[PDB]
Amino acid sequence: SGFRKMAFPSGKVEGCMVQVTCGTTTLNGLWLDDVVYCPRHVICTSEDMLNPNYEDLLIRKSNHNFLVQAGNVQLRVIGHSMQNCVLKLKVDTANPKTPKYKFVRIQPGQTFSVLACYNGSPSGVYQCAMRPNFTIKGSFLNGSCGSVGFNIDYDCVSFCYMHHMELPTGVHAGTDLEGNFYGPFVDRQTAQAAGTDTTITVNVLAWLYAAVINGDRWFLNRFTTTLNDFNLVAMKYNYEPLTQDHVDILGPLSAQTGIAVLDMCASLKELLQNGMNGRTILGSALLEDEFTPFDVVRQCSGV
Amino acid sequence: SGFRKMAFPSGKVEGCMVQVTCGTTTLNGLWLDDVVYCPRHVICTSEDMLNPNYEDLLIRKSNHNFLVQAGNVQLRVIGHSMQNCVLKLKVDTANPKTPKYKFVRIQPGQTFSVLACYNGSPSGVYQCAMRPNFTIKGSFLNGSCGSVGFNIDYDCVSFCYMHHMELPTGVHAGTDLEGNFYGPFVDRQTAQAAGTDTTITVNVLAWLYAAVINGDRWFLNRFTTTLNDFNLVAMKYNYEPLTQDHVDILGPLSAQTGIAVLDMCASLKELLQNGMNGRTILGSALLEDEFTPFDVVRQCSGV
Ligand SMILES: *[C@H](O)[C@H](C[C@@H]1CCNC1=O)NC(=O)[C@H](CC(C)C)NC(=O)OCc1cccc(C(F)(F)F)c1
Ligand SMILES: *[C@H](O)[C@H](C[C@@H]1CCNC1=O)NC(=O)[C@H](CC(C)C)NC(=O)OCc1cccc(C(F)(F)F)c1
Ligand code: NA
Ligand code: NA
Repeated sequence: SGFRKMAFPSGKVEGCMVQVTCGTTTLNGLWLDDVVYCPRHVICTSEDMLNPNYEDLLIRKSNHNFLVQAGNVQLRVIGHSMQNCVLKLKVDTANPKTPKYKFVRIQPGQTFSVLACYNGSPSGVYQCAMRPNFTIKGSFLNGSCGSVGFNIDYDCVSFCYMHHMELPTGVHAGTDLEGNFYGPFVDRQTAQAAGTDTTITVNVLAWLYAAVINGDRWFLNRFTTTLNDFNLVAMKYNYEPLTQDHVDILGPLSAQTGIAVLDMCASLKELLQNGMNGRTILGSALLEDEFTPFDVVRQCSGV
Repeated sequence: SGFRKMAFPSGKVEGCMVQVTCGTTTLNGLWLDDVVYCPRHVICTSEDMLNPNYEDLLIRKSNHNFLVQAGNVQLRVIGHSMQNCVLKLKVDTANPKTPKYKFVRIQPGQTFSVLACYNGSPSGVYQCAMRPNFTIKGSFLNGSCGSVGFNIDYDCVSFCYMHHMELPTGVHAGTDLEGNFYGPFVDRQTAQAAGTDTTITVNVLAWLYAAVINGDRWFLNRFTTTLNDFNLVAMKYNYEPLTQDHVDILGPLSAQTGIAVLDMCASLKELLQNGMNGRTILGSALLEDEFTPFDVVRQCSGV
């Protein structure tokens, strides 16, 4: 037993990380087959980054302006193109460590592992949730751009995120691997703000089920509520509305615990109104919303 | 910026995980050069596990009783020996993916990454701190024994933990890679309890420095205190005493922030007496003690 925020093992992605240099800018790239993917802002300069025309910038580049390094071995670039906000550098060697992979775009409320990298070298792994406002709460320093987010399913890596920037509030923004931003953001140094966020209700309920499975029961009660009455409380506390689909996805956890979803919703209602009164749930004194039902089932089915 | 609990990239350890089967018991082993290390309780049966004599149990085994599998490829065992609570199975192939490594024993208050594995296959990575009472707060199901904990330093893996069991409170216990338990525990199914725990004061202070570096300042104040006066408050709240060595290790963080350690200690004193009053620090509503000064410097020096 135990419930811990847990990343996927990063080995399959570590074998894909390279370093991409253009001019005096160095960041990370993702080397799959004979193509390296990286943020297109690597071709910007200190003065371009205010409002650059990337099509003009790329037309003025040649293959020899791109220094790619897989460890010590330099990779020769034989072509370059832009796909939305990602640059694709064709190289003369197919990555022999290329895993089975997909490029997927994820939904707000879903989680993924981030492999934070600097100079093409992995440094750390951690879990992120895509917030309703399309930001993530990461840990990224200068040099981390091109770090990717991913999930793994039966040795197939589904890449869903490439890191591009930090917003003024300290949260992070990036693209899918097609180069399309998550959220209403652009890859330039301007005044950008994330919209207001909300709490991911189905995830909070999944985590309360994780808590029960691990022996935290103090917040339970004999009451049940209705879906419409719960969504009234959700609106007041800036929680997302609970849908019948969410109730269905929580079915397995409700079955394992014998606690109906609308039974657990009554507990959440009371936690929102009364707080915790000095107690904790799974080691937290706040309601946690960054664990999906899948994340919980992954760790709690055996218990 | 940002501060996130972060594991080391797990690739170097993934390449060392195998599956070890003896009888009807399957767990994980660590394959380094031509030796596989795993918990010796793999040679126990359902009735042996109450109070087994492991020396007798191993004398009655032969090499062919041990099924080792590195993925699909079965590894042939050519020798077996016991070192304290770990079994060493000699195999006829040196692991070609063996990293540079050390076996180190860690101290209470220090952290490490855990690569949770089942059937020799890695499933997740997360950070743990060795508690003062020599337990860890992990996430381990049946089949996870033989999963290891490690730190990485310049492509050298320092292995410090192998998982053996779960205590009645749900926390976890294991050995170093020499087979010596952390804490006053034994590898059999009996009545074992962890002693009382305490809070790791130097780690809480390191995390408060991380908070300041990331823009959380609401808990700061103009006051400073003395080391002896702070340790009086530490005793009352079940915190470990602060030593001058701890003050010295926090030197870099105090320099980066301009906040003396005894200045930060006054803030902790007030947090312990007054609580947070509905506010959070780095996304937590509790004082976090599982980040070492090293962990903080790793993520916060660039900010
Ligand atoms: C790419 O490595 C970098 C990643 C940033 C740096 C700090 N944290 C991150 O996530 N991305 C950028 O620097 C990005 C580039 C423009 C889109 C062209 N701009 C950006 O994030 O500016 C915001 C910012 C905030 C704090 C610190 C920095 C600094 F590190 F660049 F100084 C930048
Ligand atoms: C080895 O894979 C296993 C790891 C345990 C199982 C559940 N969580 C863990 O960390 N270790 C044992 O099963 C261990 C073996 C003895 C030392 C010989 N015994 C043990 O942990 O018993 C406690 C326990 C608690 C909850 C659930 C179990 C169960 F999974 F075995 F049923 C065991
Ligand atoms: Na209820
Ligand atoms: Na102070």
